[PDB]
Amino acid sequence: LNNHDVHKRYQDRLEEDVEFTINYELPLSCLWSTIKDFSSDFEEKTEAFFILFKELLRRGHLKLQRDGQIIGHTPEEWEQIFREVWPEYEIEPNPLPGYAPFDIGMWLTVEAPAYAVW
Amino acid sequence: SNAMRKLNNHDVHKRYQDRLEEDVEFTINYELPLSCLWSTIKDFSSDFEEKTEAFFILFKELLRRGHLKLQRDGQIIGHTPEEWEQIFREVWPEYEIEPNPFDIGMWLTVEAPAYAVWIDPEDGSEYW
Repeated sequence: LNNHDVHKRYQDRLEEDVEFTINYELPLSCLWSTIKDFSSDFEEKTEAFFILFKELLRRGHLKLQRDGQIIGHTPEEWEQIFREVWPEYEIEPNPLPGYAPFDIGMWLTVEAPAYAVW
Repeated sequence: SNAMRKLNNHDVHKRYQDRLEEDVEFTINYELPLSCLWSTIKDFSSDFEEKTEAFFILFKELLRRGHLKLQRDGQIIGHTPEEWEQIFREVWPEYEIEPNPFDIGMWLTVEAPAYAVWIDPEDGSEYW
């Protein structure tokens, strides 16, 4: 059964999310923000993120770059590239205790394999 | 309350009016952080001043309609939409991207005067 249920539940809202977001120039951190209400569970959110990310790549306005140069990949490859380095947890604690953690929004803003460009 | 800034930006203000509701609709729906309000207006113009003016119109309308409230250190501070605009304008970056990869999105994430709290239209619980 794995994650099939989660995929089914996300596919119920995919078209809605795409028709809202396809309209804007959103960085990946902002796509993450748009699916955060899907679930409180990090792995479920991660699954929703990738479903929306691949679909936006498929439609063609979302392109990705690193170091100012556009990089070409299939939606499937992009998903494999981001999963390979995806944070183990939604937050990483500050090595100085009690200080602000690093979150997945931040990771997508400064430690991602690639960045949205138009 | 720079009347002179208002004079100079009247035209951008008028042009932004025709996408305001759509942008309001979008940001209310997903309860987006201020850094994503900036991303929402990005496509409006390639110009930094024009984008900044769009940002503040959207920001103020959300505050004015009571959808958005702003918090610092885990507590909401009460200001009028105009007061909050001035607080943000006073410290607003000079460039969309810091000269030399720091940008306005990042500033709105980690060094903003305050941070978004979304008030549910139905019965009024808060999303932090």
